[PDB]
Amino acid sequence: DIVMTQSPLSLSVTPGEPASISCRSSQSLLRRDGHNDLEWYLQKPGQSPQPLIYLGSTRASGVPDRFSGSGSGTDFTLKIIRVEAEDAGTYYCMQNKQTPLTFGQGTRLEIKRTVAAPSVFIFPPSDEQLKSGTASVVCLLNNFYPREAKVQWKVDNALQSGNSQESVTEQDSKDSTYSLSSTLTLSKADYEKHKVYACEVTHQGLSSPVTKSFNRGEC
Amino acid sequence: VQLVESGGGLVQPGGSLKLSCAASGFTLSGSNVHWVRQASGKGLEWVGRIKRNAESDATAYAASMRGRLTISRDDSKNTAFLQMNSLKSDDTAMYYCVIRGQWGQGTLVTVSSASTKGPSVFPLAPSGTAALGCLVKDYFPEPVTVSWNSGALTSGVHTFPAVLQSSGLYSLSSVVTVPSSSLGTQTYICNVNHKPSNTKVDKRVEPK
Repeated sequence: DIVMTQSPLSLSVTPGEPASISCRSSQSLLRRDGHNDLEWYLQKPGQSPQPLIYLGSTRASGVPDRFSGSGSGTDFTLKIIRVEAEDAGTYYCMQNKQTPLTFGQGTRLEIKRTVAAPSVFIFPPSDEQLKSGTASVVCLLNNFYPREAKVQWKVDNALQSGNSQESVTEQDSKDSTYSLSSTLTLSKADYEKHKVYACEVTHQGLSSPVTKSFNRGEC
Repeated sequence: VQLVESGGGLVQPGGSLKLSCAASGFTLSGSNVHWVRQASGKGLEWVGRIKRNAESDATAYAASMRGRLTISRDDSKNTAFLQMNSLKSDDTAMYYCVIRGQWGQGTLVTVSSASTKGPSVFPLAPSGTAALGCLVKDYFPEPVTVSWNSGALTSGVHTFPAVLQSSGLYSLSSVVTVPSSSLGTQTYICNVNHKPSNTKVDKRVEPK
C-alpha cells in the first residue's frame, strides 16, 4: 500500500494569515500527463469530507484561488493564502494512483482568535426528570476561546468527583469559539437531600473563576 | 445529483449488514463507486470499490476487510451495495459512499451486543442573553438529531457530542442562547429524532 504522511497534524492560524500542510507519499504519484494522482479534502464539523484539490493542483468546482495544491512525485503541499473562519476542520491528502486508496492522518486547522470568556449557565434537573426517578444538573460554558476550560461541581460546598461528564463542540465556523456542556448525575434522593448546586468555571478570559449556582426549590 | 445511503445501524458482533447507495440525477453504471469508513474522532479508511460498467464492474477490497465484503450494483435500481459479513466491534464507523470517475453524508454502523433504547427528552428551562435547551437522555445507539423550531431557529444553537454514560447509554444536551426579552413571548421547541428506536419528540421549553 502507498503510505501517506501529513505534516503537521494540527496548527492554529489567525484569519488573514497563511497555512501550509505538507503531504508525503511512499511511492511517486506522477502521471504521464504531468499531473499527479494526489487529492486534498476538507472535513468540516458534522460534515462528510469535501474535495479541494484533484490531480495534485486542480481546484474542485467552487473552491476559491485562496487554496492551492502544489508538488510532484512524492512531496505535496496544500497552501491556504489567507485563512478564513470557515476553514476550521480537518484536511486530508489522498492518493488515487491505485487501490487501496490511502489517506494522510489528517491535519486539524484551528482558527486562532482573540481570548473570549465563556458565558456560564446552570440548569437544575427538570420536574419531569425527577418524576422519572433521576436527576441531571447541566452546566453550560458558551462561546469561549481558547479550548482549555475547567468546570468544578459543588453540592452544598462538597466537591464533586467522578459523577460528571462533559462534551465540547468543535470550533464554530463563523465566530471560532467552543462551547462545553457538563452534566452532574445524582440520584433523586441525593438531589432532594441537598440545597446549593454550584458550577465553578476557570478560563483564561476570566480574571477570577465564575460560579453559577441555584438553590433546589428556589430557596 | 443526489445520494441516498441506508442499510446501516445496529448489528450484533458476528452479524451482517447491506449498505445501499442510491443515485438520483445520474447513472451509477457510468461511475466508479467507492466506500470509505471513519470511526468516531478518527481518520479515513478505504473499504472497497466497484468500477463502471465499461471497466467490467471490477471490484477491489481493503485487506483489513478481506473475504468479508461483497460489493455489487443493481443497475435496474441505479444503486450500489456493500455487503459486510462477520462484523466485529472494530468495524463501528461512519460508512461513506464516494462517487468517482461526490461524497455522501454517510450511514453509521454500530457493532454492539447492546439493545436499542429510545431516549427521554427533558427541557433545560431558561432562568440580556438567556440560555435554554433539551437534555436527550438514555439512548442507544447513536445518532440523535436535534433542531429548534422545526429548523427556523439555527443562530446560537449548540448540539453537543453525545457522551456514553457508565450504563452504556448515550446522553446529549442541545442548547440555544436567545434574547431574554423574548422569553415570555417567543416559543422554543426542540425537535428530537432517534431513528433507530423510531422516537420523534417535539418538546416545548418554557421559562418556569
